Parts: sequence; C-alpha cells; structure tokens
Amino acid sequence: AVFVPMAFFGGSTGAIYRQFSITIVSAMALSVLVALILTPALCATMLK
Amino acid sequence: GMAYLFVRLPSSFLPDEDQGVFMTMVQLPAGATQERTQKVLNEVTHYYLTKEKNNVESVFAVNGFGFAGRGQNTGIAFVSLKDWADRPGEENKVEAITMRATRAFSQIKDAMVFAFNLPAIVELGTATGFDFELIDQAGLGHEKLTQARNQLLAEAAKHPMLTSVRPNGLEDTPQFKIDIDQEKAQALGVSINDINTTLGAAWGGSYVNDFIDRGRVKKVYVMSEAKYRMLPDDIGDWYVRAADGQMVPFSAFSSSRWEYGSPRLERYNGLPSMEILGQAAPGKSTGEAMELMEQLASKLPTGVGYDWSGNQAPSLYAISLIVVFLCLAALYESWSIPFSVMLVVPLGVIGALLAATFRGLTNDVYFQVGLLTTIGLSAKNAILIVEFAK
Amino acid sequence: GAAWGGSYVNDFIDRGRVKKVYVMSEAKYRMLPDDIGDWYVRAADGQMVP
Amino acid sequence: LKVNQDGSRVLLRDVAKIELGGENYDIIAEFNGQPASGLGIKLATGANALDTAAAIRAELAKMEPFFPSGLKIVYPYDTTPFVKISIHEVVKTLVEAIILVFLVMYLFLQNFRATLIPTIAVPVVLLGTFAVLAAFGFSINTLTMFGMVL
Amino acid sequence: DTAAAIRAELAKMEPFFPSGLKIVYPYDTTPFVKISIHEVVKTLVEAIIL
Amino acid sequence: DIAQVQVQNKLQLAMPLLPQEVQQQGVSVEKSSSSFLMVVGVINTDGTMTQEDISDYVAANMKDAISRTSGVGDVQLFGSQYAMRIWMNPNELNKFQLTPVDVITAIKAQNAQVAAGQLGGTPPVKGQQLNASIIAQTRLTSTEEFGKIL
Amino acid sequence: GADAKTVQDTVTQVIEQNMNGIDNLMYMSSNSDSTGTVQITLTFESGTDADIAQVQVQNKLQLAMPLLPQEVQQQGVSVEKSSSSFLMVVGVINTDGTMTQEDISDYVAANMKDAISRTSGVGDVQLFGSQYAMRIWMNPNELNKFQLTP
Amino acid sequence: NAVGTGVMGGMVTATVLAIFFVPVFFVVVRRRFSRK
Ligand SMILES: O=C(O)c1cn(C2CC2)c2cc(N3CCNCC3)c(F)cc2c1=O
Repeated sequence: AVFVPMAFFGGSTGAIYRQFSITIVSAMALSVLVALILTPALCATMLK
Repeated sequence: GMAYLFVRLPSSFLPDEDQGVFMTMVQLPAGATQERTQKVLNEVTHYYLTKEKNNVESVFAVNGFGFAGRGQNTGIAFVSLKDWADRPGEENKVEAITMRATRAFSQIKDAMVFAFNLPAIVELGTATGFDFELIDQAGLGHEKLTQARNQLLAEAAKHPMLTSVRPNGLEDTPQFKIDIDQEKAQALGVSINDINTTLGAAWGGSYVNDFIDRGRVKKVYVMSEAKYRMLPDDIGDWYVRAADGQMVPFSAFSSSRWEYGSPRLERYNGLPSMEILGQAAPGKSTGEAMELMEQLASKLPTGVGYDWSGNQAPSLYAISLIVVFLCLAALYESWSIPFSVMLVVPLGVIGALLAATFRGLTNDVYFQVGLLTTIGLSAKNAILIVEFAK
Repeated sequence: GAAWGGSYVNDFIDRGRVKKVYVMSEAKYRMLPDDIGDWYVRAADGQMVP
Repeated sequence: LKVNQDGSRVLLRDVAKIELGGENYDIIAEFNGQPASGLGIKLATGANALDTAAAIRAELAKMEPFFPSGLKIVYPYDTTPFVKISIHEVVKTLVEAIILVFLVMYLFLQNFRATLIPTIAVPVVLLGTFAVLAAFGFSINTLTMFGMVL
Repeated sequence: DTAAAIRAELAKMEPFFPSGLKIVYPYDTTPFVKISIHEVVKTLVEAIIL
Repeated sequence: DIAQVQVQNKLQLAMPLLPQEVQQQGVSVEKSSSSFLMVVGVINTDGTMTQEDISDYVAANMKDAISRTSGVGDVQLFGSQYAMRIWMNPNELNKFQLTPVDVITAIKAQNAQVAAGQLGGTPPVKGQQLNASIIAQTRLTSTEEFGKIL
Repeated sequence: GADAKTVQDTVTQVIEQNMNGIDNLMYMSSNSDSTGTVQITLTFESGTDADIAQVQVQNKLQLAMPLLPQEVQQQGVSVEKSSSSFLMVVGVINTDGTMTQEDISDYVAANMKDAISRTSGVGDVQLFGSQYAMRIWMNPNELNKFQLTP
Repeated sequence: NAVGTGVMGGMVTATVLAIFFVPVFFVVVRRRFSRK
C-alpha cells in the first residue's frame, strides 16, 4: 500500500522506482506465502 | 523538525561512484593542428604515468576525436585505473584523482583539459543542471542567431542565486574562400568541371575506385603530397589544362580572401540552433534556473525562440496515502486502526533523514526507497501493537 | 520536355531552407499546337532548325 | 597517363608518390605513449550489455591465434569487472545479513532448532524473487539486487 | 490524440508569424468527439436520476 | 508497422529500374486513410500576400513538423512551396542561337556547391600551425543572381 | 572535402526535409562538421521498440538518397543504434615485430572489426585509425611539366 | 552506503520511539477511544 503505488514510475525514473518496490513487493508476497505455508509448517513440525 | 530536515536536504538522482575507469578530453583554440594538440596529449598522458603510478594502470591517448565531435582541435585519453585493492585511500579514488588532475590542467597549460567520473547514471539527468537550446524560428541567418546567443549568455552572466552558463562548441574559426570568376575561366578556355575536381581531388580527397589487397577489397584515394597544400600560396602551384592544349595558373581566374564562418552548424528540429549548456545556481535548483532562463530568451530579438527525486513522487506517494488506509481497514475495519499506523510514518522517517543529513549523503534514489522500506517496517511494528491488542 | 512540361535541374538555397530550381517557358509559348514551331534546336552544323 | 611525342612513357609513379597508406589520418592512438590501434565498441539501444561484451571476447577469441609476430592484446577502459564486483559485494552482504540474523536469533532463542526456521525461511523467499522478476522481464540489475538486500 | 498534437506542434509556429498571417478552422473532426462524449455522459446521469 | 516495411523494401529493388527524373522526384511509402480530419486553413488579412506566398511559408515552417509530429501518415499541402522558377522565351533563344539544354547545363555548373579540401590537410607536414576549411562554389540565393548566369 | 556549410544543406537539410511521417518521436537534432561529416539523431518515446524505430527512419532517408551528392552516395550512409558510451575498448599494440600506428589500424580493421560489429548486437564499432587504401600523392609541378591534371 | 545510511537512520528512530515513548500506544488510546 506504499510500495506499489510508488512503483507507478515515470519518465527516466522508470524501472528506477518501479523495480524498486516490485522486487521487494514480490519479496513481500513470497515472504507472506512462506510465513503462511513454510514458516508455519516448519514451526509446527519442529520448534522445540 | 522532520519537515525542515527534508526540505533543506538537497535532491540528487543517483550517486556518482568510482568505476576503476575514467576519462578526460582536450580542446585547442581556433584552427589548431594535429601537431599542436599532440603536444598536449603527451603532457596529459604523463601526469598519469609519472605523477600517478600507484593509481594508473594504463592510459590510451587519441588525437583528433573529442566528445564534442572531431577535428585537429579535439582530443581524449581513456584511463584505466589499477584495481581497487591497490588503490586504498580516498585520494586513491576517482573523486580525488580527477580533482588534482583538473587542477594540473588549469595550471601548467594554455588550452582546455578537464576530467570526470564517468556518469554512472545515464548521460541525462544531472540534477541542478540543464540543456537549453536556441532556435532561429524566422528567416535569420547563422550570423544573426550567433549574436542573440552572445546576448543570452551575456544577460545571464550580467545578472546571475546565480547560474553557470557557456556554449557547447561553435568556436567560429575562419575559412579560405576562393571566388572563381566565371567569365575569366571560359575566356582562357577551361571547363568549370575540370577546375572543381582539381581543387577537390588535390586539397581534400576523392574516392576514385576500389582495388584488391590481400583478399579484402579496399579503396583507392587520390590527393597530393602534404607540402603542396599547406598554405594559401600553394594554390598557384596547380596548373589546369585549357581547351587550347596549354596550361593555366589558378591565380589567373582565382581570387584569394578570408572569411568568418563556423566549423560546426547545429540544427535542432529542421531549423538552425545553438546549444547552451548551463547549470543551476549553487543555491537554486533547475525548476528555478530553467524558468529564470525562459524569461531571458524571451527578451531577445525577433525570430529567435527556444526549446529544452522528480515531480514523480508528489503523486506517487499520494496513492501511497490512499491504498494504505484501505489496506488498514481490509483487516482492521473501524476508523480507529486506520489512524494508528498513520503516525509511525514520521516516527521512523525523522531518523532516516537525520542519518543522511549528518553524513555526506543526499536525497537520491536509494534513500527515497530507504524511506518506503522504513515505512513498511513502521507499519509492521505498529500493526502488531494494534492487531494483538485488539 | 524542359519547355512544355518542366524539368528538375538542381537545388538552390532560399532563406535557409533548400528548395528546387525548375525550368520551362512563359505560358504563351506552349498553349496551342501551333506554338511547337517557335522552338528552334541547334544542329551539329552551328545553325538553327525548326 | 601519357606518351609524349618521342615515345617517352609517363607513368603514374613519375607524376606522383605511391605508398599503401591509411584511408584517414585524422586520428592517431598511442597506448601509454606507444603507437597502436584498437576497437571501441558501442552498445545497441536495448542490447544485453554484459552479454554483448562477453561475446566481444567470444568472437575475438579466434582472431587471437593467427596474429603475426608482436601483435598482442591489452585492455583499458573496460566495464566487465565492475559488474563482477557489484554482484560479489552484494552477494557478500546477503550472506553477512544471514549470519548476523542467526546470532540475534540465537541470543533470544537459546534453542538451536529455533535459530534455524527464520535462517531457513528467507533463503527461499529470495530465490522466488529471482523466479518472479525473471517471469516479469527484469534482470540481475544494480537495482533488483539491492532489492534483495533491502 | 494525433489531432490534439496537431495543435501542440502548431502552437509554437503561431507566434513568429509576420503581419496579417492568421489561422482559421474549416472541416474539423475535434468538436464531434467533444459532443458525443458530452451527450452520452449526459444520458448516463439522466439514466441515474430517473 | 511491419506491413509498410515489406512493401517499401521491395519497391527499392525496382528503384534503379526507374527513370532518373522519377528517382530524384518524391518516392513515398506511407499509411493510407482516405479521409482528412484537421484541415487548418491559413489566410492573410493585414499585410496582404497571395495564394502562393502563403503556400510557401506554410510549407517552409509548419508542414515539415506536422507530418512528423504524432503519427501523421502524410500531410497534404494546398498550393506549393517556393522554387526558383524560370520561363524560357523561345524567340530570345533563337536570336542568339541556343537551346534549353544550354540553359540547364549553365545551372548545373554555376549554381552548385563544391567540396574543396582544407589547409593543413588530414595528413599534414609535422609542425604546421594552421588548419582551416576551404570554400568553393555556393548554391545561389536570390532571383537577381540567377539572372546573371552566363 | 566538404566544409561545414556545404554538408549543412546538401546532405543535412536534404534529409531533414525528407525525415518525417514516423511513429513515436519527441525531437530530432544534427551536427554538420567542417571535416565533411554530418550525423542526425532522433530520440523516441521511452519503451518504444528500437527494432521498428530504426527501420522507419532509414526507409525514408532512402527516399532522399538520390537527392544527395554522388560523392556521399558511394560514401558510408549508416543507420544504427546510439549509446553515447563505450564499454569494451580493446587496445591492440605491437612489441616484437614492430609496426606503426597505421599498420595495426589496418590489420585490426581487416580481420576483427568486421566480425565485432556483427557479433552479439553491437550497435556500431569505432576504429582508432583507419583501414589501408591505395594512397596517391599527386605532385603538381610534375603534372605541369608533362601538361596534365588530376 | 546510500541504501543503508537511509534505512539505519529510519530504523533506530522507528522502533526506539514507536515500541516505547511516542505513539504506537498513544495512538489507539486517542483514536479508538478518545470520543468514539
Ligand atoms: O516459466 C516461465 O514463465 C518461462 C520459462 N521458460 C523456460 C523454459 C522454462 C522460458 C524460456 C524462454 N526461452 C528459453 C530460451 N529460448 C527462448 C525462449 C522464454 F522466452 C520464456 C520462458 C518463460 O516465460
């Protein structure tokens, strides 16, 4: 909600601010999905 | 504070950094030769070879090829700095290398040589800097347009909160005009065809035909030994055949006289123009200088017009304010949580500013996204302070 | 061809912009078929021919 | 060119000097004050950059062997090793940021098993970003690599 | 968008015209686009209100 | 976009199978759309000029830019751009003994630009102090000067 | 041979008039030098294909091709992809079997240069010197004493 | 250095401020409850 709206790049500041958020915005969904599938699984499986 | 820690912090685009590789060009006065400019290229090459061994691995001089264009005036030498491990200090890094280098060329010389960190950036977008251009919209000539540019460059430096403005490269050197009296020619009995390919195929060069050399087809050119085309007195050496099987000197039909032309005529968008590379003031920045230059070009004679972080963010962040509140209500419906998080924004950002205002950083691209990430963690922290406690 | 119709000879300069140079004939010497005889061409033996 | 009255043959050598010379003497290069020529390759508006320059050597690799006596290659102004280093210093940061997270994870979680889940969480999340930005068009740019790190 | 930029480029020729040279507009598409949008968006709001 | 290229990179194999009058004339390949949209009239009121003076100034200031600007397929010009026009009197050619072939040849000789070289040539002698370009014939400027061709 | 004014309106202007009807375009520019060397640059909108955009500029230049001096036609007309910035600039010198800054410029340009420009999307190659050419140096006194011209 | 200097500043000041001292507590107090 602050990354992708700013990832609406413009001009010679194109991929600049674009790749900026997205790369990490991609990394947000991948960190969420891991924090919803893997990190849970592993945490349950074996924490203590 | 936060606000003042931000409005006062200067805005760049992307930081110029050491690349293990820089360069530096040459520019001689009006109508200099290949032997004059070559003397300078030597002095340049050796500041790097004798007074910079620890730093420089290898130079690569070039005589007659600037990044303005070409000619015996111009020049450049490509540097290749020894690797970064053997170059430890800040003095052994291109910021400081092009500092005492440029100092040396403004000290012990009588021409123009610089040096620059290769803009890692792109060619364009220096920030606090512009590229103006001066079009001749009406039917004025190159000579009348020149005068308007001398009045533009004058008026900015006449009252510069300043500016730093200069031309691009129209030195304006003289030219050896040869008038051929047409009546005289045919009376002595010469074709104007033959006369033109005498002066053309001697002094300049002429692509005649192709020949074969060791497999690969190359070209065959025709001209004249250097010594018969160095000065204007050597024009009379060339005798052309006339209809009546007998020679005729150039001087007979020739007229010798000098003139003031220009050795490079720029043309922006179908019309003659002249480039004006000026920078923003040391105080002001672009939008100020640019609009304080449009009012100076509009104060010039008739038939002379013109043509040239980001404004980006203002609107980008606007949608960062809209999407937040909704996402701060897709799992946090109330109008209580959607204003909680709304304060962690400048909680953290004040420090982001502070660390970069303290050290020698600026508001570049990496910092502007160092803000957005600082806000994403600010949200996190706060949303846990909320989600759990609710 | 270069009288009745027009012929692209060469380019010249006019107030900056390069334009063209055409060659033809005043209207009155190419309006009717009787005006064909007005044109006399040079012959090898340095004398005109209708 | 001609044969004057008394059958005296005028040749092209008699009236002019004939040597195999350069087509254009306007520019002259001196590698460290020593005479030489070279090749200054320029990019093609939208080219692959590091892959073009990798294939500059590839094509150039087979000209090398048929050089005559003395003809050798040398490299000034070259982009290549800056690419090499920015990758190497960012991937260095990557592993440092893991190792350092692993210590803070152990200091709070004395369980060894516990300093392992987050340690083995983000390794995968990074790879997915390589798989996601590849699928959208991006490269291992200077930008997308600080995007891993940030 | 082409015809909007016909004026855009043409906007900067306007000022350097000599004495008397002025522009005028016959056969022009523009205002039919302007009106069909305006009469349809008028219908839209009428169809809501009603 | 591609369909244009194909037609016009195949026309240009038959380009040298064409009259030379046609080659120096305008060969064009464009995008059709039998239908105008903006047809901007341009008249005079105060400083009166003819339907010919305006057709030139229109076509020597604006037309060049419009056709380029925002994907304009092809511009139409309602009149014509100026050109050094000559009107050969046939009786006046006969009473001196002449043809239009002698008029045409006189313009393709006196009215032209020539590539003369330069002092301090591309390969000079070592130690020269000057280097400036030579000027030769010039493309003529005004009516007056075309009146004085021998 | 041509000076700055000659090229300015015999090659430069001829193209600039016949350089229209093209898709995506903010401006054009030009530099007409005194060495007799002009080169025009057309900058397009960001994200526009450089593949198609090249074709358009160079299949419209080639309508003004027969409106050019014949000296220029047999000379190198080129349309390429710009990138004001080198990357690999491979120096090539001699050590053992000594040769001049001219001998190498030819062998470089008669073995490697041809291949590089082609290879892996190289926009255009720069050559630091020149390829060989049967060079002749006409003595003017020797032409007069037999009665001759170039 | 351009990346981390920008964030390090933010973080030090985001947490050591939020978690403790200034809002991030003080908020829900006067946002949730205050008047409604
Ligand atoms: O997973 C995907 O989206 C893709 C996967 N692959 C690889 C095959 C698994 C691709 C491979 C491509 N190229 C391979 C090399 N030759 C040209 C084609 C490609 F262009 C796109 C993709 C994808 O989008």
